[PDB]
Amino acid sequence: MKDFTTYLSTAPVLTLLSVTVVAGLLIEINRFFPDALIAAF
Amino acid sequence: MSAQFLPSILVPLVGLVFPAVAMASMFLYIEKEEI
Amino acid sequence: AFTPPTLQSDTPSPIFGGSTGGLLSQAQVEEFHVITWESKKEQIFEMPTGGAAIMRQGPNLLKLARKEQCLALLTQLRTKFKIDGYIYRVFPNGEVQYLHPKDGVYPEKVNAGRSGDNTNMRRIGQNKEPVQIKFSGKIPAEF
Amino acid sequence: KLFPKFSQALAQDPTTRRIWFGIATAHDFESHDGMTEERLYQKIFASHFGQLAIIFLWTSGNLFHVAWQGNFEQWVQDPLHIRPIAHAIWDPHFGQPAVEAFTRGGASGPVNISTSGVYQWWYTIGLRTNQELYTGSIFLLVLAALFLFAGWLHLQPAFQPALSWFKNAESRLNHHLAGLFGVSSLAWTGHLVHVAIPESRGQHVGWDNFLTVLPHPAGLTPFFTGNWAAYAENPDSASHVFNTAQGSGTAILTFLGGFHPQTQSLWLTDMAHHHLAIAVIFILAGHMYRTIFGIGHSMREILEAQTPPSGSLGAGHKGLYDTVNNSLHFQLGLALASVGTISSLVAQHMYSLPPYAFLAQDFTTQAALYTHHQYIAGFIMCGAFAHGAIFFVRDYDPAQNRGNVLARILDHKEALISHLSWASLFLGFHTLGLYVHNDVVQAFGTPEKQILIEPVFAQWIQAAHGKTAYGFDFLLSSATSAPSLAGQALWLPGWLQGINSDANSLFLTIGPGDFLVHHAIALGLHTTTLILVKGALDARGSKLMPDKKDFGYSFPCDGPGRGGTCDISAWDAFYLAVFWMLNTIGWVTFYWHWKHLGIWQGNVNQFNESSTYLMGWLRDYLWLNSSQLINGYNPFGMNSLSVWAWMFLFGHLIYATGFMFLISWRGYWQELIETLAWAHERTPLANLVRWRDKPVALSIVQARLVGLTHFSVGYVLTYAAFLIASTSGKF
Amino acid sequence: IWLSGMYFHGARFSNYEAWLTDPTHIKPSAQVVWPIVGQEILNADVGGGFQGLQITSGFFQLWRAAGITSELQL
Amino acid sequence: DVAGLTPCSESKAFAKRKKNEVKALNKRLKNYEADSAPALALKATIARTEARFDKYAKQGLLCGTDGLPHLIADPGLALRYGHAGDVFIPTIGFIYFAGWLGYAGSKYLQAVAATAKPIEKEIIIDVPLAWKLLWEGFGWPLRAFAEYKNGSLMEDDAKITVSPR
Amino acid sequence: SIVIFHFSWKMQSDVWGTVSANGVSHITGGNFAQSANTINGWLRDFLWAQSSQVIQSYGSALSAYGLIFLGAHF
Amino acid sequence: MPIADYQVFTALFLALATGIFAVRLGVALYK
Amino acid sequence: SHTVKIYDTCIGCTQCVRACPTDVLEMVPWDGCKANQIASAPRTEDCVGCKRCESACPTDFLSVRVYLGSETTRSMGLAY
Ligand code: CLA
Ligand code: CLA
Ligand code: CLA
Ligand code: CLA
Ligand code: CLA
Ligand code: CLA
Ligand SMILES: CC1=C(/C=C/C(C)=C/C=C/C(C)=C/C=C/C=C(C)/C=C/C=C(C)/C=C/C2=C(C)CCCC2(C)C)C(C)(C)CCC1
Ligand code: SF4
Ligand code: SF4
Ligand code: SF4
Repeated sequence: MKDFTTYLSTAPVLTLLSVTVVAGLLIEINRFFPDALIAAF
Repeated sequence: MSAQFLPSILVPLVGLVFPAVAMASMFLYIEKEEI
Repeated sequence: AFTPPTLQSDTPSPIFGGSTGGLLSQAQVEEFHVITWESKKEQIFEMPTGGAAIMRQGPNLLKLARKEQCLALLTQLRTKFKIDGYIYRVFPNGEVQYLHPKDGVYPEKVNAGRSGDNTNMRRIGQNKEPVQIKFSGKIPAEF
Repeated sequence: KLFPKFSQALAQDPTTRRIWFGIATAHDFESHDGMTEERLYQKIFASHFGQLAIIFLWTSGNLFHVAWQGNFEQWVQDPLHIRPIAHAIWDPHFGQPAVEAFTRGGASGPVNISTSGVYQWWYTIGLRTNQELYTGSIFLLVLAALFLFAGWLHLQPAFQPALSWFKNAESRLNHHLAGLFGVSSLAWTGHLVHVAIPESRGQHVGWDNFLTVLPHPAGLTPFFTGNWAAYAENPDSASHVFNTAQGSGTAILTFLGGFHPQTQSLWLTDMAHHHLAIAVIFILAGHMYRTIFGIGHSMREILEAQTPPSGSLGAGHKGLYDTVNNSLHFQLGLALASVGTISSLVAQHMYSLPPYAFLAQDFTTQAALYTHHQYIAGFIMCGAFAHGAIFFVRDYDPAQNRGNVLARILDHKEALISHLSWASLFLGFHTLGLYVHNDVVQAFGTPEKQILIEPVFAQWIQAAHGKTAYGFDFLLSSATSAPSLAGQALWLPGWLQGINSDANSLFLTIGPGDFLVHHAIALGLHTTTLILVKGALDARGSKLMPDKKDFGYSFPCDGPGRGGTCDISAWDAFYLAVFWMLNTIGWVTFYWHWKHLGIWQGNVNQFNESSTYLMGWLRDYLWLNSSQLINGYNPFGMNSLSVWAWMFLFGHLIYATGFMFLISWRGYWQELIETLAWAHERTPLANLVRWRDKPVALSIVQARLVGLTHFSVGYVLTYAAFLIASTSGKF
Repeated sequence: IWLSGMYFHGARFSNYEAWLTDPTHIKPSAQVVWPIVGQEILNADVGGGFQGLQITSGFFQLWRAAGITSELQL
Repeated sequence: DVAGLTPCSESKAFAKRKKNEVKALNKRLKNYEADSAPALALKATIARTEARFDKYAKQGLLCGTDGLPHLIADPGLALRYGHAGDVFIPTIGFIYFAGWLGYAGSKYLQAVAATAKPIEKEIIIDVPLAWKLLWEGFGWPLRAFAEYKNGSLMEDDAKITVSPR
Repeated sequence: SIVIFHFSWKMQSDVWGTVSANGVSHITGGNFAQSANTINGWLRDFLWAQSSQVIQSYGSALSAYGLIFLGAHF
Repeated sequence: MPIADYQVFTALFLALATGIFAVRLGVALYK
Repeated sequence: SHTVKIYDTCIGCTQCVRACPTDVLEMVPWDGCKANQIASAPRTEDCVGCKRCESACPTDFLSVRVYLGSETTRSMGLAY
């Protein structure tokens, strides 16, 4: 376990995981708030 | 134009005679060994 | 003192089947090299011009074109065979030099009695500036 | 083996390298054996004389060919319906159809149609017949002979000038500012007033009768009485017909501004007055420096007093006079920078403010002249930076230049390089990102999601010039403002009339596409400058090679040690920056050509909507306009555009060849050539022939030069073919 | 894993059963995209009352040559 | 209007573009039973397009000679014309988020530099520490201005290595 | 690349097409036999001509192929 | 009125003279 | 005919002389370092320019330094 979590902290896996999380977040934001051209508040 | 014959003589001179002669002279000079 | 050995021309050559990488016209106009060694057993070695030859018992002689081929062959011998050889330079008029084991001792070991040619006693940036040596037919690192 | 007479090191080379390097080092006099400063300066001076002889012979040849084989007399009568002829074609490989297809502008045989705009220039400056062109050609031929004789004369020890004569900078500046610039433009004004102006109003003024013609009806009395305004009495009417006397006028020094209505060019009296003002200003400027008459300036003292207190600049400009004066590469870099920027100025003004009659009317000439001068300027800028790098490697003395602005700018080079890197990274990231975003949202059929920033700063500046299209109503666009009230009686009528009309190129309307393209141009300039500046500053030594100045300006590498040091010299920085200069000038010329190709067809919309995404550039510009060009020759025959189609493919071939030298490197080629040498020394009937020079593969730096030369020549030829065949085909 | 993906996409997100009946006019497809940023346009009007990307891997012809004729077998 | 650009809610070309794009999607609809999955997808697409065109008209974006929204990149000439959401507000938003990520990374570097094996803590990230610093990075304007007014943000060039001129 | 260019042009010019009850009407019309003899023939009758379907693909289902075509150029 | 043949020939002869001056200057530079 | 120089930062580690493939560098007695040996380049006529000597020196900056110059048959490495 400790070594498995160390493996999950490696740059190859953590980078890929973070890119996946940020990509998913942008995809969700664009799915619910689409076609937003300006910061209309 | 005037002197219609003149290009027919000058063009071969500059594109054939002059290049061959210049290249021969240049190749003789760069290999002249003692200038 | 040390006395470089004499090139014995009548020496057996390695068993080799002929190659297309041997001498060329440069060995008849400029100069070529000869390497001589002594083999403790008849064994297969890799001639630097492609292919494999067999070195025979006792003295062996082999002539190449460039010095660097001879030294590559000698490095092969020193590493994989522990055999020590001598490299002579043959001119086509008959003159023979003696090259690599110049002082009998190999270049990596201090011989005490060697010439310290081309040894500046300054660092690398302690050389002169090119503007100061302008129009001199030399480079900053030989002043 | 004695060809490189100037280099003993290369003479003893047993290989073919001795030839190659023996050519490429023939003009680097400072590197020649046994070379003194005196001899260097004298050889340079004579070489300059040879260069001017070349220039005069080239212009004389242009004049002679137009006079002999050109249709100048015919072109004068119908300047808009006649295609100007360059020179005749005599080629014995032509088929009959090609001879048919190249007989164009009325000439008896095949001819080339001129795209240099020399017809318009000679027509504007007063030349009307072919006898005048022939007289100019003969005069210029004699002048070139005279300059050649002077160049030989000053190589002689009886006439060889001393080295201290060359370094005399104050006298040289006095004479170039006052004499080469001032009096030359004064005499040009004299020609304009005495010849070009009267020849523009139907009157013939020549060598025969110029002493019997008054340029002004009350000649020379207003000039010497101060009544100078009498020389601008009645200008050219708005219905004036060029070359004729239909509403001509008598004013010789007018200041109307704007354009001639018929020629769509600058008024000729405007240019005469221009050159008069320039002459006066430049003569005054030429009386600034001190020679032998006890008045004037010592430039050294000026430089020594430009040191700000508080020491923000350090020692100020202490030691810059000697630095510039002693180094010829510093002077060459300064001159190259100035000349290149002025070439860009010439290109950018001559299209918006065309100075020659019936220029801008002809469209291929406009594009050709603009692209020509833009490419010339780009190359000259690369050369200016290359010679700055050479100055740093060769002629820079830290001890003399200690604490001055040169040392201070070498001190913090990392700030400069890092900030150029940031600016270029920002511009590239963002311009590419906006282009890709527009391109993707267009690809998904929703062009309304495009990020279309408006160039409000450039639109605002356009509005400041009197362009009442964006409603800024700012400076000259406000008929009530102070600059507007000041110029409304001098220059502003014609200027505003020209600027507010969409019939010319004077201040084109700009939208989001112009914004994106200008930022692409900014990316190109910043990255090219990054490469050049970095290679100039990082030339005396890096962290990777702390003793680089010990090796010179050009060298291959520093072996494969320390990770590898390919392309480490400053020459390789110039090499890498030439590619970026080519790319940037290509962007500039693409932008200009598409903008004006939309302009000339009346279809501004094609550009204004299709230029915000890259597929618009690929499809609506490169692909669409290439239809006539690639159809020049085809299985159904050929037309006049066959030469341009062949040149198009020829440039493609040259560029593709240059990749061979750019990608493959010396090491495959050496073994290959060496196997070939074995093959030749070793084959019957050919052993009877042997090489005098040992054939060796091109050196590393030489191969980089060869690949770069092929790249540049192919780039230039391909774009020139496309431009000429895409503009002359449609217009 | 790659083959399983191919067969699963043929079974679920493909017009294979519709393409079997009229193999001459229905354009083979086996990949549909989501709505997320206007990329829905990529769903071609291939045929069979279906919308998706037009595959070119020749899997439909392969499956027909094998003799499938059902989406349960995929 | 800020520079010859009428509001898209007024521009006729903008509404014409809306019309044409919707008409294209209708032509695509007229091939499926209006209850099949392709028909539902097309109807959803048309609804999305109509919503976008109404949203753009509501927010008062500027359309040009063509029917395409334009943006203003000058504060002041966009703040006195009600167009600050075009470039200025997203400028603030970006600058903030970019600074957040940059400050989090910078502080992580400065935190793992003073450890046993700093070259090891870059290829094997310490996720709890990275996450803590990622949370602290949200106040980056405050902390960064504090470090600038303190002089601890930057390093004096007498300590940064340089090249031999 | 040259092999696949040869295959594409030869098949589109001398094999692929539609039968119109009186003869085969190939996609390009047989121009390989007369135009492939020259480099300009390849640049004009195969590479400029047949690229019309990729650069004009925006707003269609093939729009993705219009992007990659550009993107690969990058 | 096109230029006559003798004008062409005079021009070509003067060009030859100018070429002679050019070769003199070139050999001076090579020295 | 490349110019090979050895500077006093040398520590006499013998790496540069084992690296060279053409026997240009050599060990000589010295006293300005702990090993009491320095390198020397007597046979510089044989230098090809490979810079294997310069890629093996551990000193910072490098003690053995090669300056490629005039080219001959030996320097250009020609077997034909
Ligand atoms: C330097 C400018 C220049 C250029 C680029 C050309 C170019 C050309 N000329 Mg021309 N020529 C020139 C000057 C020039 N000329 C001048 C000043 C005259 C007045 C005497 C002539 C008189 C002339 C005639 C009578 C003819 C040409 C012809 C031609 C064409 C064929 C070349 C040829 O074989 O003729 C040969 C050219 C000459 C014998 C004299 C030209 C000498 C120039 C000044 C050379 C200058 C050298 C140059 C500046 C440096 C380049 C380096 C080089 C030496 C390696 C060609 C397009 C022929 C033609 O019409 O083809 C259809 C033709 O019959 N020219
Ligand atoms: C350097 C160029 C130049 C030259 C060579 C000439 C030559 C001539 N001009 Mg002219 N002119 C020029 C420029 C020039 N002009 C300019 C720039 C303008 C105004 C835009 C005029 C306007 C003009 C008018 C209106 C008239 C002439 C006339 C004449 C002719 C009568 C001589 C004369 O003017 O009386 C003699 C001159 C003087 C008594 C005093 C002049 C001395 C000046 C002020 C100082 C000289 C210094 C000067 C910088 C030297 C430059 C060197 C350079 C010439 C090589 C003559 C052949 C007259 C004519 O008869 O037409 C044929 C005539 O009426 N000119
Ligand atoms: C007033 C302009 C000017 C002057 C006087 C000089 C003068 C000099 N330069 Mg320089 N330079 C200039 C502009 C100038 N340059 C510009 C604009 C550039 C940018 C391209 C350069 C870039 C440059 C570099 C990188 C170097 C020099 C160097 C030198 C010095 C030696 C030149 C040499 O080696 O000759 C040799 C001349 C050649 C080898 C000509 C090469 C062939 C050309 C480039 C291409 C030929 C292809 C041809 C056009 C194709 C035909 C077309 C047709 C087929 C379609 C010399 C003092 C060298 C130096 O100082 O050494 C440290 C050096 O390395 N220059
Ligand atoms: C299309 C070809 C191309 C491209 C895109 C570039 C791009 C760039 N060059 Mg370059 N160059 C080129 C050709 C090219 N060059 C050629 C042929 C030469 C001659 C050898 C040079 C020589 C050259 C030099 C000498 C220099 C540059 C520099 C630069 C950088 C300038 C900064 C910038 O603009 O930021 C913009 C950044 C981009 C445009 C890159 C795009 C960002 C990517 C696409 C986003 C990533 C998306 C995704 C995650 C990608 C990964 C996916 C994948 C792994 C699955 C930039 C990245 C300069 C530099 O180093 O900058 C400091 C530098 O000095 N170039
Ligand atoms: C269009 C660009 C181009 C061109 C023309 C070439 C050409 C060539 N390459 Mg090359 N190559 C290129 C790009 C190019 N390459 C690139 C980008 C790379 C990087 C990967 C390489 C990498 C590469 C390697 C590794 C090798 C080659 C080799 C060769 C040669 C093979 C012999 C041959 O093809 O027969 C004949 C040559 C031609 C058909 C060239 C065209 C010449 C025309 C058709 C005829 C010549 C007559 C001429 C027109 C008349 C003279 C005019 C007069 C004024 C002089 C040949 C000269 C190989 C080689 O050296 O030989 C085996 C070699 O191994 N290339
Ligand atoms: C947190 C790390 C970090 C930080 C604070 C900086 C900061 C800076 N960089 Mg830099 N950079 C980084 C990482 C970082 N960089 C990495 C990984 C690379 C390799 C691609 C680069 C490559 C790079 C170049 C080439 C340049 C800079 C430049 C600059 C300066 C200009 C600002 C800028 O826009 O840069 C631009 C930022 C990038 C080009 C890429 C950013 C990389 C990602 C987005 C950030 C990494 C975050 C990290 C992986 C996450 C850790 C979080 C933690 C919880 C674990 C600036 C001080 C420029 C300069 O010279 O200064 C004027 C410059 O030209 N950087
Ligand atoms: C590397 C090097 C070098 C070279 C350099 C260079 C090449 C530089 C440059 C550069 C450049 C090429 C620049 C440019 C410039 C310009 C400018 C900067 C300007 C300006 C202007 C202005 C400011 C304007 C104003 C105005 C306006 C606004 C408009 C109207 C008019 C007026 C005038 C008012 C040298 C050797 C020297 C040194 C060392 C090294
Ligand atoms: S690959 Fe060539 S340029 Fe690079 S280090 Fe080796 S020899 Fe030098
Ligand atoms: S490798 Fe460097 S430090 Fe070692 S002996 Fe050679 S020159 Fe001296
Ligand atoms: S460059 Fe190569 S041949 Fe020359 S001294 Fe160094 S290791 Fe020996």
